[PDB]
Order: sequence, then structure tokens, then C-alpha cells
Amino acid sequence: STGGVKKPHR
Amino acid sequence: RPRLWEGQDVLARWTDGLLYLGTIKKVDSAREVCLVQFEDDSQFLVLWKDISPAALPG
Repeated sequence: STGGVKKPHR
Repeated sequence: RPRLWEGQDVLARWTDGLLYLGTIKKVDSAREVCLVQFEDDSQFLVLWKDISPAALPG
């Protein structure tokens, strides 16, 4: 996804 | 028999020691890594050691 943001799982 | 495959949803352990949800794009048996795509569209090679299926054990 463009512009998406990663977050640590759970 | 292969534990990992293209298109598989996985958790990948990153350089911060945390797990991130991603999708396998390529499996490299030579170097024992996978090219994994993450939620922000970034793609990185991740050691097989650091990859596990996101899917329920079953």
C-alpha cells in the first residue's frame, strides 16, 4: 500500500 | 513439503527484534531468505529463520 505505515504485529 | 511459499502471509522478525506482518514475494533457497513485502509497500530480504506463517497453526 502506498503511503501505508508499518506497525509491530499485535 | 516447503514451509514457505510465494503469496503466503507471514510474520517477519525485523532488526528491532519485533515481528511485522508481510507477504512473501519470492523464495530464495540458495541464500535461505525470502523477499517480503510489508504494509508500507517496502520489500526486504528476510532470513527463513525469522519468518513464520501468520495463519492459524491449523
